[PDB]
Amino acid sequence: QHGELQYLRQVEHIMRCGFKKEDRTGTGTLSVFGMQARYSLRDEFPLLTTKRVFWKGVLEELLWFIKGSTNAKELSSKGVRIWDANGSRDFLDSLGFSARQEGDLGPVYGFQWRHFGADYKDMDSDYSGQGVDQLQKVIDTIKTNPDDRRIIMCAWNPKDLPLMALPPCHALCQFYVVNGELSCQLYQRSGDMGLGVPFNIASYALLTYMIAHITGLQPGDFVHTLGDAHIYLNHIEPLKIQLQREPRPFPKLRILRKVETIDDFKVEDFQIEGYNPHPTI
Amino acid sequence: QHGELQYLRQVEHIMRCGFKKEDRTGTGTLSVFGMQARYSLRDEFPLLTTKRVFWKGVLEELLWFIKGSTNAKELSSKGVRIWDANGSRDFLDSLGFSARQEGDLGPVYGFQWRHFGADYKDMDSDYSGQGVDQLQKVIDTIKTNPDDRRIIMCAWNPKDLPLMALPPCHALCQFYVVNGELSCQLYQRSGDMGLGVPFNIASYALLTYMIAHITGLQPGDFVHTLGDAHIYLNHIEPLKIQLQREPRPFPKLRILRKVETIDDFKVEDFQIEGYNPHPTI
Ligand SMILES: Cc1nc(=O)c2cc(CN(C)c3ccc(C(=O)N[C@@H](CCC(=O)O)C(=O)O)s3)ccc2[nH]1
Ligand SMILES: Cc1nc(=O)c2cc(CN(C)c3ccc(C(=O)N[C@@H](CCC(=O)O)C(=O)O)s3)ccc2[nH]1
Ligand SMILES: O=c1ccn([C@H]2C[C@H](O)[C@@H](COP(=O)(O)O)O2)c(=O)[nH]1
Ligand SMILES: O=c1ccn([C@H]2C[C@H](O)[C@@H](COP(=O)(O)O)O2)c(=O)[nH]1
Repeated sequence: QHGELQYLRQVEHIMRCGFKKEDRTGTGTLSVFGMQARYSLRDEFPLLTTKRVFWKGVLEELLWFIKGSTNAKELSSKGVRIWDANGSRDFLDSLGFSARQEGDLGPVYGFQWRHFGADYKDMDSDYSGQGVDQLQKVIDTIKTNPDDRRIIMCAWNPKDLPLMALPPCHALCQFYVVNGELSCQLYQRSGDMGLGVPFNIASYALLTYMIAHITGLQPGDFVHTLGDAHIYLNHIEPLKIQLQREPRPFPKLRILRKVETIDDFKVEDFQIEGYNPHPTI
Repeated sequence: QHGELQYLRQVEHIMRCGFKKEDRTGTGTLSVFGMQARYSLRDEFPLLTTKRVFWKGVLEELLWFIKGSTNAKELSSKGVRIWDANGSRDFLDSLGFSARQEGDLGPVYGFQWRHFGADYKDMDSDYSGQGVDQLQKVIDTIKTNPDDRRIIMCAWNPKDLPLMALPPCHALCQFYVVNGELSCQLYQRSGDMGLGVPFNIASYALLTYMIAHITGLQPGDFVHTLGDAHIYLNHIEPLKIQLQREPRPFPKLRILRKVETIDDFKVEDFQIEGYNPHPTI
């Protein structure tokens, strides 16, 4: 019945039927290919309870995406340092970007969502009016023709791939509308069930809530589709303890004011109610 | 359990729990959002048996994709009329392509696989060395680094969308490797369960077999993920008759010769074995 049981079953499935694989760095993982879960967004927000999810991070990262920013320093100054390692001088130099400034992640998510097709110079350049604004295109389509089957937002850009500090995990997401409800399916090519995935679920569940607010629709379902679903070997024991835990009722997300555009959203507009996560592992 | 039961249950689920939504054609559909199925490619080929599928069509269409052709007449000259209507004078005029010559479908599938990012002129143009050859990249990645989690081939191009006579249904596909087996996951944003889906399943299964042959691996699984899965109202009755029939064993696909490249593949290299379907409806 509870939505979190689906995630727990997926983690259990990988431990149960996964194959021993390897990484880019070489650490070792248990992996399964092709998984799908469906989380209900009706009167509840999917922020996992068996293990704490960095809420401030998902909120600040998404507002940073919408802003169209590719500067990691703009997210770091907000207290969210999850992209700092990829924007460092050392990492950018190992990829061959020496003339590039520090913090410049290349044409990642934000740039693809707002300026698809545009030529990328640097993080400080003005890209207004350049490229295809997929985000606004999504919102407008939901407002004009909700039955459309092409309401898609793609971050996977083969042409811009060599320039990105890190290739997109969330390659593509599609929206759907029935009975005044807004659903969303995410295609995640690679997902770490131990840390990344629970953060990813929350992020896109928030995106769906945001767009539903602007279009006057109600949040429906969130279909999470995975490509390479893995669990790192050094996390087998902690996750074993997490599987034994009983899920607490999912919290509730509340938007405190009526906003017209997606750009007008602020941290103060969001309120999480009833989030009681289990201790640390 | 037979692999075709997954497809049949999916059709049953859409008639039972689906929603009466609308279409761009305005013909009316029964729709569901977010489905997934897994078809084993180990010593068998997922060519549906409860209804005869046009094998010549899926074979000729795929070699047409690989060739990079966007000329519908180039496919028609082989007895495969599947894209004739999309390339006809009346259809091209209605979309606003009055200057385009017959058969010019625009930057469709084949162009996106071989020349992503290239500026399209027309079907009789030379695009050699232009764009990103995604197909070649996938093959080279599987050979030199099989554990990679970015083995993706994307046909969804927001920039080229308004130029396409036929919008991409199979928007993205990913490849995966374990135990010397190649698996593929396809993200179909829109799929007509009555006609298109059975054809699409065979198409990418064949592609997996093709790439697996060149890379020296064995065909693994074909994961089919759907977005807007639908059934047209006029297809309800003939599908009710298909649900009644019992699945016969899947045929086997045999590659008659050792081919080095994806471009060296020809029709004479393939032969379907043991295909005994039910009378076409
Ligand atoms: C091996 C590996 N697995 C991952 O899932 C992963 C994910 C990201 C990006 N991502 C989408 C993240 C989600 C959550 C995060 C995290 O760092 N949570 C911490 C906060 C760290 C800080 O405050 O600096 C936490 O849970 O406390 S990071 C970057 C490297 C990775 N590396
Ligand atoms: C409403 C609609 N649904 C679809 O799925 C669809 C698919 C295509 C492209 N496609 C993926 C197709 C696969 C097979 C096909 C077909 O017409 N088969 C015929 C033979 C005609 C020929 O000789 O080419 C048959 O089964 O009799 S059409 C074109 C228009 C569509 N229109
Ligand atoms: O939002 C994100 C970002 C990263 N990762 C994890 C998944 C992989 O373990 C790793 C990225 O490695 P590649 O898939 O790019 O090889 O980071 C996620 O799960 N979610
Ligand atoms: O490979 C294909 C090509 C087309 N279609 C069908 C299903 C859709 O109903 C239709 C395309 O219409 P849109 O989804 O683009 O609106 O063609 C498929 O199912 N598979």
